[PDB]
Amino acid sequence: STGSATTTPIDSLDDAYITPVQIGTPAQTLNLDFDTGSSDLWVFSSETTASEVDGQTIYTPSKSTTAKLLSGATWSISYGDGSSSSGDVYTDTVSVGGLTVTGQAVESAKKVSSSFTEDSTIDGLLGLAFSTLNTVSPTQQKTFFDNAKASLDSPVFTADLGYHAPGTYNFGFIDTTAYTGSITYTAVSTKQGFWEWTSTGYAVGSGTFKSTSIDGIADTGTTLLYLPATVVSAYWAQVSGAKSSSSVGGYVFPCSATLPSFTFGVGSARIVIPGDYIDFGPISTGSSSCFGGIQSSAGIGINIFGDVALKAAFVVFNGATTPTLGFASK
Repeated sequence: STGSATTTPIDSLDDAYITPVQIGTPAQTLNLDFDTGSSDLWVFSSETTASEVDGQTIYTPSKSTTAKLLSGATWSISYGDGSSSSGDVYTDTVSVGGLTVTGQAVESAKKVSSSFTEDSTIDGLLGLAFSTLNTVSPTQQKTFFDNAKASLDSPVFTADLGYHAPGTYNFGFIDTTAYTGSITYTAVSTKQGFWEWTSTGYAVGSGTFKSTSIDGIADTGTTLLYLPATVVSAYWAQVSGAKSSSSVGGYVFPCSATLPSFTFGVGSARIVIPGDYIDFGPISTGSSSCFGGIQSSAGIGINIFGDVALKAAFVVFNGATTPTLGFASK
């Protein structure tokens, strides 16, 4: 089997991407944030505290003839941005772009933190990291991809995120029309539960490539590119007036600037992030200070190849017995 679903930016900045997902019988379609950095499929629901729902579409398990309470199971997750959610668990039928999994754990939120409530466009998350990170207790549950894998034509999914435009998540096949050149594959460590790999270096604009190993994660659920302070300083030093602002929380730059591109290495191959992809717009409405799309990871503990990086490539998440990642230009 295969599936194919369009993923759409939630706003004019590409802050995140939503993909329609069918849950239950009859189908209830929710728009979920596919997140290769986490491993829980959770949704706003009829159980979510009413004051914490503000425009999201909810899953109502009592209206699904295929929903079953997973007795005793609870979940609770906290994300790198400080947001969080928690609740109980049902199993139900879940379909993405025509690919159906029966018995998928659907984690129903009883509580969500303010940032989730405040984002009316995201009805929940669909985790695509390794199932070892799933938070369901006392019996850990499998991701949608893990459950679908054996049925797929090939044990892979691909992320093709758009810049200010829709893109595609495919399951079970590699669309050879969706990228240019060849796909370069690179080793993955699953030891932390992430799609963790080592970039071979970087360049800023038309500058020379610096060969250096940068370990980080391919994370569709993180907006920006978080890299070591040395790399980020080298990037922003090429932008007149850019500075790191403690009050704003990262590098800012004059909105009048034209940003240089940023290149990262995948083996001997190179992915070029155009400068425009690094502009996240005014720090507050009407400001002429703009927020940078490349930021330091120094306070995180891990480098994160988020959407800024991934949307410059066609990315293969290869879930073969030994997982690997593939990157192509597009």
